[PDB]
Amino acid sequence: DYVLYKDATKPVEDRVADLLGRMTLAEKIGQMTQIERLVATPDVLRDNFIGSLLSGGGSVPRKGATAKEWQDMVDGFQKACMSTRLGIPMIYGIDAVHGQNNVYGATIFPHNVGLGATRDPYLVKRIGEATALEVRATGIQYAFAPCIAVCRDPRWGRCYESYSEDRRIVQSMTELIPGLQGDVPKDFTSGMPFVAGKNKVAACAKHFVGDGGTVDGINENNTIINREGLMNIHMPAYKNAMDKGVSTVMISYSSWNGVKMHANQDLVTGYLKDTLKFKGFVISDWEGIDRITTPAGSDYSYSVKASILAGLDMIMVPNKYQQFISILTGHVNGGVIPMSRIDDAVTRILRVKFTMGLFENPYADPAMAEQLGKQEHRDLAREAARKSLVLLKNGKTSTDAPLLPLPKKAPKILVAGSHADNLGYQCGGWTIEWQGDTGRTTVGTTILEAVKAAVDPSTVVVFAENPDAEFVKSGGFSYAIVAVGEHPYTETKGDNLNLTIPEPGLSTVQAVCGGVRCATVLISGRPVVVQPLLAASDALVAAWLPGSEGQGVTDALFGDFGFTGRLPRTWFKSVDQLPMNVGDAHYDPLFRLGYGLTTNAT
Ligand SMILES: *[C@@H]1O[C@H](CO)[C@@H](O[C@@H]2O[C@H](CO)[C@@H](O[C@@H]3O[C@H](CO[C@H]4O[C@H](CO)[C@@H](O)[C@H](O)[C@@H]4O[C@@H]4O[C@H](CO)[C@@H](O)[C@H](O)[C@H]4NC(C)=O)[C@@H](O)[C@H](O)[C@@H]3O)[C@H](O)[C@H]2NC(C)=O)[C@H](O[C@H]2O[C@@H](C)[C@@H](O)[C@@H](O)[C@@H]2O)[C@H]1NC(C)=O
Ligand SMILES: *[C@@H]1O[C@H](CO)[C@@H](O[C@@H]2O[C@H](CO)[C@@H](O[C@@H]3O[C@H](CO)[C@@H](O)[C@H](O)[C@@H]3O)[C@H](O)[C@H]2NC(C)=O)[C@H](O)[C@H]1NC(C)=O
Ligand SMILES: *[C@@H]1O[C@H](CO)[C@@H](O)[C@H](O)[C@H]1NC(C)=O
Ligand SMILES: *[C@H]1O[C@H](CO)[C@@H](O)[C@H](O)[C@H]1F
Repeated sequence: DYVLYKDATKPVEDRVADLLGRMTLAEKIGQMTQIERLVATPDVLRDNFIGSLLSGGGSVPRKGATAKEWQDMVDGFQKACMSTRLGIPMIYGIDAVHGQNNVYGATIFPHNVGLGATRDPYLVKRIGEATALEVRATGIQYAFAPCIAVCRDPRWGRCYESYSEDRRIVQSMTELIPGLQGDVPKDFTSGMPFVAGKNKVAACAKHFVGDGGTVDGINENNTIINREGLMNIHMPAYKNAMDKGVSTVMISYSSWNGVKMHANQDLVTGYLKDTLKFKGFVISDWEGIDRITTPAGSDYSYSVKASILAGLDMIMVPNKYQQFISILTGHVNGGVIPMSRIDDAVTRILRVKFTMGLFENPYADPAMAEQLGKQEHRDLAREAARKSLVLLKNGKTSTDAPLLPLPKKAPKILVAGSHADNLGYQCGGWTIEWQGDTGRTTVGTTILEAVKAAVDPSTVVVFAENPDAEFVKSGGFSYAIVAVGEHPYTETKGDNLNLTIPEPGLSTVQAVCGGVRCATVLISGRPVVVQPLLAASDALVAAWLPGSEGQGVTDALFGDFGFTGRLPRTWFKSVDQLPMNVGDAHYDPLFRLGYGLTTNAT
């Protein structure tokens, strides 16, 4: 007879109910499982009724794969899932946090902290639009973004994934969501999930909640603060995500007053679902439930019980799916977890899939392949990079002539530094590899390349990664552009207590600047000790992690556009002042939040 859930002209809620009512326990728990592509097989997917797959940092078909290669991979997995008794399409997720960054050739946009310095939510929205297209260009339909954490301690290795230390700024940047999913209708109810269609992707507000508030910025640690600050600082942005229809929400590895988020039923179910009225689905983080216990995974049985009863709907296993499914099944069979919990979880996952049209368009669109790395997207990225630059100094003294903008026509100029010609460094974490990488790992333009592409034909451009003082003094340079900074990092590998840039760095700047007037470009994912660098430089620009379009940097250095970016964080004088955020008690910043020198286009 007629099958309601397969009828596209029917309301989403009716389709969810109809399908849910035909599912076996195995099929229900299957929808709740998300596995890594590395352990997926047509059989595994079909036999276990897997509801979702993901690609972790660096998890790719093969180095340098094309958009078609990705599309074929995703489609392959989808066909297996479509072959099940109910034919429920799987939703493939990935970390497209500053472009479709795992993919070779994808446009790499500036990381969040930089986007916060632009104070342009519309720009960010546009970035989200370009990003969805490039993700769909690879056949993926779900992006684990935006990370709306409010980093309150720069020592956190994920601070660069935070728009600001000021919730107000982070709230405004939730505009990435409508960019990724598309704008919600005017009638729209806050809390409901939404995705315009096959040319958009499901978004993910992460990490619920207070991930940007761990002590000493220690990742995945404990966030000690009253519900007053929790709700005043780290919660706001989520309410905005609810109003903009964010499809999913990922839970943080961190704890709140000693309680693991992945086990906090009060927050996940009591607040996020019951209070905020979130209707989409709640997903876990990579082995998030394993880490509920300590040692991690030392009681997976407990992990499944706590997490599921806490309110999570989909678990990012992402490897031992057999163990996960076996255990969750046992708990249900034993009454430890009620069918209502399972039904609710499956209701939310299906709601999201139906809403985004997954049942209508389960497969990738070849026509979308060209979206990957499309020049327009790169131009957009270029604009964002330019706008994210924060000029901190532009002259050694009040009477010095401002060094920036530099002249495009000069007899001979020096470009130097470890970061002057290193595309990987310039992109930072979450680029090709999980931890990011060094060198030419994808398509883009380094600062050196951008310089050469900007100067007048007559301007001789010399490159020296680490020239000594004499080399500079004898080179007859008119000026020099020196780029230095942090190395790529992600999550815990990024935790840093001293926050000083690696060498050679300061030394190169001092050597170069000692010999000729210099413009130092600082590449970092957060504010770092900068008095020494400042002392030696004539002009110093905070470029954060620009992305693949380095010309965004030269667009400002040479005056095609004036600097407009403003510090989205507090620049400290010393690390032992930390934490220290705007509105604090002893606020004694080297540069207060909102600071930024300007220039006008020549
Ligand atoms: C402040 O505290 C942080 C850590 O909390 C410290 O930086 C970390 O230092 C760790 C060791 O002390 C280091 O861990 C080791 O890493 C070795 C390999 O490290 C290279 O490769 C990784 C990526 O694979 C990069 O992230 C590293 O930065 C490093 O990269 C090379 O760095 C050199 C020097 O600038 C450069 O010339 C190379 O071109 C560059 N190559 C690459 C890959 O790009 C590994 O073999 C060890 O087993 C061990 O795991 C950890 O990676 C690093 N954290 C990061 C992400 O930077 C700060 O500074 C230290 O930096 C290291 C590199 C070294 O210079 C130390 O002398 C510095 O103290 C701390 N600052 C201070 C003042 O203590
Ligand atoms: C926040 O981070 C701190 C680390 O600074 C966590 O505390 C630390 O916990 C680890 C283990 O959980 C302890 O290390 C050692 O682990 C081995 C494991 O085999 C064990 O054999 C040793 O006896 C020892 O426990 C470490 O001592 C401890 N350090 C601190 C800070 O006291 C803390 O648990 C984290 N908070 C949360 C819940 O996120
Ligand atoms: C120069 O830049 C400032 C701020 O960046 C701006 O307010 C001002 O209008 C600009 N001047 C001109 C003439 O465009
Ligand atoms: C855990 O893993 C997921 C998927 O790779 C990331 O999106 C989270 O930020 C990380 F904490």
